[PDB]
Amino acid sequence: IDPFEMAVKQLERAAQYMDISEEALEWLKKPMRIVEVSVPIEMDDGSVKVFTGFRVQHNWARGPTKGGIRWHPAETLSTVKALATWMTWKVAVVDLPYGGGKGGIIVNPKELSEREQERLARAYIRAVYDVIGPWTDIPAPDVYTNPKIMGWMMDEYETIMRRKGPAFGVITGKPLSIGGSLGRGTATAQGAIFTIREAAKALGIDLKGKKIAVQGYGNAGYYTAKLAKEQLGMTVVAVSDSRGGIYNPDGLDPDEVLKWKREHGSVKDFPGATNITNEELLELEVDVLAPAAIEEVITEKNADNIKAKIVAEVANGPVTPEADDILREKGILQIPDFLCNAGGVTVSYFEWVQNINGYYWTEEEVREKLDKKMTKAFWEVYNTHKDKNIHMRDAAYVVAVSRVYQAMKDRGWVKK
Ligand SMILES: NC(=O)c1ccc[n+]([C@@H]2O[C@H](COP(=O)([O-])OP(=O)(O)OC[C@H]3O[C@@H](n4cnc5c(N)ncnc54)[C@H](OP(=O)(O)O)[C@@H]3O)[C@@H](O)[C@H]2O)c1
Repeated sequence: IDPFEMAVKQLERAAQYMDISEEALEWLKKPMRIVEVSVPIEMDDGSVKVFTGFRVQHNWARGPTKGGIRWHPAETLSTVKALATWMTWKVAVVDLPYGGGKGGIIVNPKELSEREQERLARAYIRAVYDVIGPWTDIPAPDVYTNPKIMGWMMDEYETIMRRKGPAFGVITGKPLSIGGSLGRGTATAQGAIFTIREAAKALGIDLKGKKIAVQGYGNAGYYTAKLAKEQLGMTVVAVSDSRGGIYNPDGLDPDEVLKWKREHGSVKDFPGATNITNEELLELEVDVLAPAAIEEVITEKNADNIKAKIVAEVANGPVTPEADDILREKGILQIPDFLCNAGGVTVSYFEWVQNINGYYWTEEEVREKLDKKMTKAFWEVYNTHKDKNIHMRDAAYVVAVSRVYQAMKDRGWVKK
């Protein structure tokens, strides 16, 4: 209830800033397809247990739906619907020929063995084959899913389809040995770095030697901090895990920080540096701020203390709308959540193109194409933000929903 209602409220807020017909808004409120299936597997003890799987294709006007799969024991149908709703305009803003999709299974993979995980993935594919495909619905990695599981899923889809078409293209995020694409690990970070560089160029500020404060030191956060450090010439000054944050004015090299975290389970007490909580970490005076951690991290309470000129929210909605408004009134250029982390879905689209075309690119071509796509999308959103004189999230939403609306009108779905 809560996630889908939040998503539809955000869609209404975005739509009231532009001229969109009521019928189109009502159509976009309801996802096109919802598939709730029972996924049965045989456990290692011999018993047969059935889980509940959801596959929501929110829209496919612009093209085949693209959406991730989450294996976590809490999400429900409404959560998957809201995430597919987000995926729709996340692929729309990047100007991809994709619709919005999402997948999930109510399951806790912590206690599932490797054989059990493989059986669950294969049975999920067997259940949802009738509504997925290379040209209809492309699954993507998400929470608690890895390239191994979706290599298994692609194998099952190939077995069912009898190798009639491009099986490798049914699912993305696959291992490089079987249908994989270069740059998948660094996709989100690369997209975020491209967006930060474009925002800096828009603001006319040089990034040579500037300061970046990154909250959240996961895979995406670490790669963002590193890619900033070398590519942007930026001085990394803040990285935080779930335990605490690390500060040093002179600069941090993410490699040894990651080694320390892997050695002792956390980055706490890094040599030659001070320990600061994430709450005061968001209060640093830097040039770039990157929240790459738990969502709704910047709230209305601490929004007044934010001083970074450019903030790029890698995480999914880590800034509350009120805090977003307070950052807007402070002259702070803020990259939308679904535009900053769109590198992952853009690289997944590139992987799908490689699979369907039968031609595999090098990391150089993938990086160049991701750079071009990010630049074009960001500057389209930036021009919209100046033209309509509304916040950057709303500009990105307007661009994405306008693209989806135009796709619907061209297909004849909506006559208004
Ligand atoms: N075939 C393949 O290519 C393949 C297969 C398997 C794995 N992999 C790779 O192996 C990795 C698996 O690990 P992961 O991606 O799950 O790592 P992660 O989520 O970034 O974090 C590692 C673990 O630490 C916890 N954690 C959460 N937030 C954290 C933070 N800020 N700092 C430190 N720890 C935190 C997480 O559990 P909680 O959040 O619940 O505390 C998680 O289980 C993947 O990134 C994937 O690329 C690849």
